[PDB]
Amino acid sequence: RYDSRTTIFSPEGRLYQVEYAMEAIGHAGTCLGILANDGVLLAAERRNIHKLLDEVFFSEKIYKLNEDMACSVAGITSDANVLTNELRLIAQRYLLQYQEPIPCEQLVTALCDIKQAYTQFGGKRPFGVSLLYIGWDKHYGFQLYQSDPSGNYGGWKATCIGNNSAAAVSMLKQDYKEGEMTLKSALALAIKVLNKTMDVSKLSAEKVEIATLTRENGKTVIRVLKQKEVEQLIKKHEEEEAKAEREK
Amino acid sequence: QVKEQSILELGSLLAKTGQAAELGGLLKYVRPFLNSISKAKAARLVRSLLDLFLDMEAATGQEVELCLECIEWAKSEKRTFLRQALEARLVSLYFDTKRYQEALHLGSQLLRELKKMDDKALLVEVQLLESKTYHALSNLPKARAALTSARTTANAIYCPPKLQATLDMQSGIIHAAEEKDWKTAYSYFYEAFEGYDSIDSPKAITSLKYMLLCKIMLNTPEDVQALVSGKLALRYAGRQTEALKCVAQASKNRSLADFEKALTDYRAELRDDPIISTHLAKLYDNLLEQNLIRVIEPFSRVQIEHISSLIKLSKADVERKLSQMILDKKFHGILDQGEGVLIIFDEPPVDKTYEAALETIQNMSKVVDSLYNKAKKL
Amino acid sequence: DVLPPSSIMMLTSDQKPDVMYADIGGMDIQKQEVREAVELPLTHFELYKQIGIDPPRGVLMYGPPGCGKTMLAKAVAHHTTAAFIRVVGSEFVQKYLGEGPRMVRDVFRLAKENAPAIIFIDEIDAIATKRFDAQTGADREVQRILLELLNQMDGFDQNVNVKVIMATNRADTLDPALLRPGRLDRKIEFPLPDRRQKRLIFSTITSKMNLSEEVDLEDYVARPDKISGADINSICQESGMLAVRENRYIVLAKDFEKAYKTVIKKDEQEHEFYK
Amino acid sequence: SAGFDRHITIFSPEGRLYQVEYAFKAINQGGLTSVAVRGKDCAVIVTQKKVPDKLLDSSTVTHLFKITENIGCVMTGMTADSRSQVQRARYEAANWKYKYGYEIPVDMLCKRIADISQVYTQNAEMRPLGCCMILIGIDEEQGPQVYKCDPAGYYCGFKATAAGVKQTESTSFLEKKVKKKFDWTFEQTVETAITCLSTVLSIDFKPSEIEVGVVTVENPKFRILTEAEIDAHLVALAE
Amino acid sequence: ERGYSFSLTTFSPSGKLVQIEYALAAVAGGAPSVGIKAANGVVLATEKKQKSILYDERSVHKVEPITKHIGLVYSGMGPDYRVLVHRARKLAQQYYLVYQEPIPTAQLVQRVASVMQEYTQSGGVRPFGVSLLICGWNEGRPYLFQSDPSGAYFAWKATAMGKNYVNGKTFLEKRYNEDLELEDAIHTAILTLKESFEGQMTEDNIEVGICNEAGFRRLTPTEVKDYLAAIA
Amino acid sequence: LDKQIKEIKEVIELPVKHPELFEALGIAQPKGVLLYGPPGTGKTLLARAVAHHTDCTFIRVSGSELVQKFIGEGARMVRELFVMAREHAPSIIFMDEIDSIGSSRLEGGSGGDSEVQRTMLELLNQLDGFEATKNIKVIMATNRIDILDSALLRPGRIDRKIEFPPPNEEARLDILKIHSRKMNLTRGINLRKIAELMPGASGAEVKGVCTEAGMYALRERRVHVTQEDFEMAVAKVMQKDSEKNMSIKKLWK
Amino acid sequence: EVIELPLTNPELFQRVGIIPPKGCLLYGPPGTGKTLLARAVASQLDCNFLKVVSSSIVDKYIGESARLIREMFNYARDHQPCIIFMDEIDAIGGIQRTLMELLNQMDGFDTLHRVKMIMATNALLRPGRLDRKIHIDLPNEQARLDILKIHAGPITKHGEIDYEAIVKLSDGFNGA
Ligand SMILES: Nc1ncnc2c1ncn2[C@@H]1O[C@H](COP(=O)(O)OP(=O)(O)O)[C@@H](O)[C@H]1O
Ligand SMILES: Nc1ncnc2c1ncn2[C@@H]1O[C@H](COP(=O)(O)OP(=O)(O)O)[C@@H](O)[C@H]1O
Ligand SMILES: Nc1ncnc2c1ncn2[C@@H]1O[C@H](COP(=O)(O)OP(=O)(O)O)[C@@H](O)[C@H]1O
Ligand SMILES: [Mg+2]
Ligand SMILES: [Mg+2]
Repeated sequence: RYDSRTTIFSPEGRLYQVEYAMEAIGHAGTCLGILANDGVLLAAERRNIHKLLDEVFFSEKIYKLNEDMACSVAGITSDANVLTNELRLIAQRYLLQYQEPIPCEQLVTALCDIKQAYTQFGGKRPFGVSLLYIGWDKHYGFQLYQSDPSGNYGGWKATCIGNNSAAAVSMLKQDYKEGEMTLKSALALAIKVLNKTMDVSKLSAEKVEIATLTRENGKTVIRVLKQKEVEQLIKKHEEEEAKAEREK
Repeated sequence: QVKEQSILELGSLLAKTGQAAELGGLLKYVRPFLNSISKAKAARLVRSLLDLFLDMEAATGQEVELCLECIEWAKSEKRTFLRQALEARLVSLYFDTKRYQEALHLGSQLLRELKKMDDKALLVEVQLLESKTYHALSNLPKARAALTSARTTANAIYCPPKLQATLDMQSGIIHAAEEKDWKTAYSYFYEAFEGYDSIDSPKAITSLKYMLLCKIMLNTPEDVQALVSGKLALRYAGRQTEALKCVAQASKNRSLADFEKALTDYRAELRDDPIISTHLAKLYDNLLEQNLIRVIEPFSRVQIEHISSLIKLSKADVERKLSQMILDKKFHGILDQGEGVLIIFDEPPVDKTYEAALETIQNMSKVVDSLYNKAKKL
Repeated sequence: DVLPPSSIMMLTSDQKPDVMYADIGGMDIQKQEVREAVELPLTHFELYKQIGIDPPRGVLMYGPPGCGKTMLAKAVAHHTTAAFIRVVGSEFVQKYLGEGPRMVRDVFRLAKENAPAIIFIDEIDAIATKRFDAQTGADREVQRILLELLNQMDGFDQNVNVKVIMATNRADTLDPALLRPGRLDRKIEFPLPDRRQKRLIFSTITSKMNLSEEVDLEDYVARPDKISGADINSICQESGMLAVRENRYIVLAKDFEKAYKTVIKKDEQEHEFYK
Repeated sequence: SAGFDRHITIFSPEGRLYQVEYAFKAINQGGLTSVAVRGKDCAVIVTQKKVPDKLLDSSTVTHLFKITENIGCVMTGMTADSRSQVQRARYEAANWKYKYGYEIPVDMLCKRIADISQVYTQNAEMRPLGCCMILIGIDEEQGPQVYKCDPAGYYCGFKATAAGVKQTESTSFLEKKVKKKFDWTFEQTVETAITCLSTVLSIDFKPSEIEVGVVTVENPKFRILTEAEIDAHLVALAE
Repeated sequence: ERGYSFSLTTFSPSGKLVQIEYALAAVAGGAPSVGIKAANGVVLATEKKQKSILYDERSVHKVEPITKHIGLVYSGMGPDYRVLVHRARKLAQQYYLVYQEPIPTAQLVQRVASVMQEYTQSGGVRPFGVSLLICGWNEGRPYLFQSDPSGAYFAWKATAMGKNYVNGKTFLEKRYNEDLELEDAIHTAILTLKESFEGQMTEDNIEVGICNEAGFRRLTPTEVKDYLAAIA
Repeated sequence: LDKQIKEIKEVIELPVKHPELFEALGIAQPKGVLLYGPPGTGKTLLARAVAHHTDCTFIRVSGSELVQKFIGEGARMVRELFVMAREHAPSIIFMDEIDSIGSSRLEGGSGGDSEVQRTMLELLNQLDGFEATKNIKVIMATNRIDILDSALLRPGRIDRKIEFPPPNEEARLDILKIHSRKMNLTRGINLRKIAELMPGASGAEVKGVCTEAGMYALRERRVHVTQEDFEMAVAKVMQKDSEKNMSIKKLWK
Repeated sequence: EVIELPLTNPELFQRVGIIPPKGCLLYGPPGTGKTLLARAVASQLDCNFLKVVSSSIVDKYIGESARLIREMFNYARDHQPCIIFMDEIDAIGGIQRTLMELLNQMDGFDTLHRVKMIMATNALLRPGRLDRKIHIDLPNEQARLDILKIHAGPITKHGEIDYEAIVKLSDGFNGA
């Protein structure tokens, strides 16, 4: 076989270790982000919902990187923590040298370069962490970026990674109205997608985490929705489902 | 905080004095005080005072009336948990007063409320009360089902030593009622006895008595002496354990006279407990049957007086037992009251040949009927 | 003329395991489940017909070793009026590919011929592992054996009147196909005895033993040590043998305590740092 | 299962490190036994002194090494690795004295030894030192102390102990002895240690086959008992 | 997939770091440890059994302090725990020196998790075979985190690690109420140790530590004896 | 499984009952059909049903019946099976658990099974080789469709691969009705609620729930099963074994 | 102490209740007289004294049983007391689960004519799986003299022959 180490090339020319990591990224919990005309948002699923687990951070899957960036996570916990720490370090280093916020894509490219270096040099296992990026910059404004274990990123309007990523992405493609989504509509679509992306019915508020990026008076406030508004959105989706079934 | 403790002490003193009317007056006066205090504390205070009121032997007939007044007042004050606790205590009181039907209906009504609600300890207590009331009414299958549900709900929450002891004792009672496996009944009764001893509850002596009765029922009377003179059982020695010991000795010697003397002497400790009374009566019936069968083996036309003297029993009692035994396809024979004897024969088999012949006759009759159906075509 | 008709196991009338349900100490729930699944249907099929429920065809006892699974199997064998066949999972795995599945189908065909019958596959944990993408012939042989067993149990040719009993110790590494409601309807757990089943086991094992007045088995039952029924039987046998060694025909408290201390000791080395 | 016992940093399927256990077993290759008994005011250790050759120099074979005037050690197992660990322990004690002033307590001394062993076991660079390191020494405010701390990196406080081929038997004998609370005196401690070794080995214990080292509160300096003292203790033990 | 159960720097076809799972199994195969977080403080308890009466129960302590307001109990390989505790103390003191404020439980736990993960990225270094359980009282709110060899850290309200951890977790969620106090938390922790404890629970065999606002302190055999007698 | 039943009958019934339709259409008669899906979905049940309404020889072959020990016994057995099926033509050959023989082909060497490979090659030639079978349709049911080598799963040896997804809500209700026909249900036994309580039932777990409700009824010694009994049966038969170790579950954030 | 009490007084064993004393083991150095121990103890009874050393009883899987497990007890009963002597169990078929089932079968169910299995080679050590285990010490030099005397008896020697200093220079540690 040709998967003993990352450096080994298969005869067909495939980094088997990188493909294995990109397949394993599916074990991670579901996370998604919809880009809206007034902002972008992220949605994550708390796989661990045990009653004995105390929620102390409320941001297990959604981390703040800079004053105008945030990136969700999906993959190994240790790799995710290392990647988020490196992201913060890169963003603050760029701020110190240039004295302006990183234009999002710079941070994405830096992290992708780190991951590529890991997937190239021998003796290092590929970072099995695929993390969505959100943020606003003076050059392009709101953007959502996808990072894979192979360092291949890409601009995206709405994507989901982790469990049942294929179904969530497909039905986001089916019902995403380009250039006509507002943050409220974006949250509604995100809740609709998360409802069937996970097997758990009723989309418990404690089992879903949503963070939204907004551009208010030139501040770029990152807001993590409190349980109250999450419950309100869940109830709204339930009423919408009842209205839809009314046709039946 | 001081007021609650002072009221508890005053209620304890009054219950010592048996001033039930004064206790009710204090409860009604303090009614507003609960609104000025926390809900859980007020509910606990009301429950403690109500339990103290029922503890006194002053069963003047106003106990159920006071319980109903308290439950209605709690419903008025909108304390769901307090109302459920009061209903559970009322069900227990109905059991103690032997008004099972009302207790059964109230428990059935409250079971759904406790099932939807998350307070599973009161649910376990109420299910155990319903199982006990079902057993008291002879509905053993439903009682066992209720006890199984109670055990299932108990192995999902913290079962304090008292609740565990009650569950074990009730399930041992249910197992004993099903007179098929007495070893498990003894094991459950021992578990309940240990649980009660660790709490010093008065029901430890009852558990010990049931343990001794289970030991007796297994045709092993000798173990009673060892059990009574044990490390934990010694402190409970007294009239009740001695009565069980005497009954065990009587069963060991297998003498009906000793059993009757033991029952007559320790009437309070043996006939006032329904489980002990019923099971000891069944054991007495079994012992009498075995002794009578043993004493008629040599005889073929034994006169009733001699057999009664051999068994050391009244002539009428032995006559009735022999009649019942014959009427139930037990030892074969027929009595003749004209002079009095118990004739025994060998019960000719049945001559299966005649049964086969009759069955063949029926088959051929129906074949002739079929030929009647035929022959219609000429 | 036509001449009238043991083979592998075909437990014979003189080969009965000789263990009565009373000997099995304190397994009321498991006893009842095993009777409902493997014994009652053979006798009381009228209740199943009245409810029309197609009585369960397989039972999988799982739990810590020495808890009493094999004794329950033996008791069902001795208390049963149907042909009892006992096989061990290690037997199926053989060389000469085509003999494992061949023996499995031979056992099932034997059960079918003389029915009703009970097939006991003890330690089926050997050929029960979650079927993985086998990449070697030896790896694929065990999967073939498992496939043959699955096809025989719930397959095109329904057995009817044969019940399959299996005993393992993991119960979570088993192939999800075997634990399907149609092959192993009931999964009876055999937890290590608690303060109760321990007392019943002690009383049942000690019932035959001579014992002595000063020996109070309750002293040992309440001890917090977690010991299986096999451990209790070993403790009783060791206490009796210690009593016999000292030329004493009566077992006393000192011998029982010494035997209990000896049996409870199971750490061995443990190397002192794993813990 | 058995394919994971070729590297020290690879975990076994059940959660075990096989190489550490293998080194533990290798401890017994020397074929010797050592026992330590902690008395009320003394700490005594006795180890076998095997000289299976008339040309050997009995003075150069002693296994009792003095790490410091106040702390003592007896190496059991492989000779070369035991001597290397003894040298490392001497270095550790010297560095502790040089950096903190007060003499390093025995517990700390071979806790450092055990940390070195563990760092060896974690990073797969060197074979773990297959030699049990038994430490003794009087510690102010804590009386006599004997600490056994081994290749895998485990150190514990011991009232009595032993390392070598006959370790389980010696520890069982000590457990049978340590339980009858009695005056743990210097003479009593030495007698109990020698008796345990004699019963475990089932040998008459000629004076030239044993080597003893004792540290006492009255004289808190490692002393290696000579032949005369050992013989006197043995004669007292017999009668 | 037996071929990839050897190296920690290679990905299995399904995407499992096999060695990390094996290290977690080795951790779960160690000594029991249970900790409960009360509204007033935190409780940490581990069962300290030596193989014979010949071991000084007081020489090695499973519960050790990292700072004036951080604790540590483990379940697994003790020699690895010693290095873990040394690194935790160094990290806490580095944070104190740089910021002159006692390191918050969250940050010390995160840095300990980073230290753990440092060993699970290169061949030739065995993952830490011990899962730490950290107490704490920072900003007037009791904390309890568990750091694993995989590097992940959580905020356990109350959990039991090591041998018989399933039974301990089942016992929890039953006797645990979110509005307890330090004494009730200690009683619950002692009971949880009991349900997974073989033999008599002597004062020298069970080691516990309260970590309330006053700080982390290892209960001396006297207090443990009093508590066990009260429960017993 | 109405769609699945019709699809299977299109190959097992239509080609043999009315070959003239295919002769006129100008298409070759489909020969084989493969059933694959989650365990206990109803593949063997459909095979038995086809064996019922078949009016045609329905030779059965289990997973390990063609393995055999002596080399060349598997190939000979397959050849005799196909010769007998042709002699009794028309015929349907059901190969339950084709995963046993027919797995993905492995190289030589000690690891490879080899012999089962030879039997599978014999079967492959028989189903599509120099001699074309006439009036012999093969139904093979096997989970793990992806492991079968890409020669037995070629669109000439296996024409129709009918999937057997775990029954949906209406499918679960229909299965409950099918297996509860002979049961003594009690008024207020709404089966839609029970089906809603089974989100992803294998299909046979529905029968397991019915049997567990019947067993509860027997244990209580009644002859009617109530709704609470069905709910308990769902809670029992649908037991799931989670990780139970938060350490492993937290590895993947 | 292991084969005499069970043979002589089964009543005392049955009086106490513990019937099966079977098991036993003689792990130690290879062939230092292991068979002889089962021979010297054959002073009384031990008539058949069969040997099945690592062969015919499990054969890895079950290869040997009844016709290779019962036929044993068979003559082991149709005759005077005997010893199964399943010596060298460390070479059976060269499996552990079969052996565990091997030692927990009807073997102890009958235990005919007080026949005790005396396996000897190098949680299966508990009662019912393996009885008293004895480790044979390496031939003691003081015992080595005993061996040289008995072993060297038959060979025609002369009077000056001394079996005294040989052991001092002869510590081979093997009986052969
Ligand atoms: N309830 C019990 N009563 C008596 N002995 C028991 C009991 N449970 C276990 N034992 C002991 O263990 C044996 C049964 O354990 P077994 O079923 O063989 O365990 P396993 O199935 O794990 O092999 C008995 O022969 C006896 O030695
Ligand atoms: N769609 C369905 N309709 C009716 N019964 C079903 C259905 N799915 C599963 N079953 C039941 O589940 C059981 C599974 O048996 P089987 O057909 O052998 O499953 P599989 O095909 O997975 O091997 C059958 O007895 C059948 O009665
Ligand atoms: N202590 C001894 N006493 C008498 N003979 C011995 C002794 N040790 C070895 N022997 C000789 O060695 C042989 C015994 O070998 P044995 O121990 O049976 O080998 P194994 O253990 O492989 O069966 C006998 O021929 C015997 O003469
Ligand atoms: Mg077994
Ligand atoms: Mg099938």
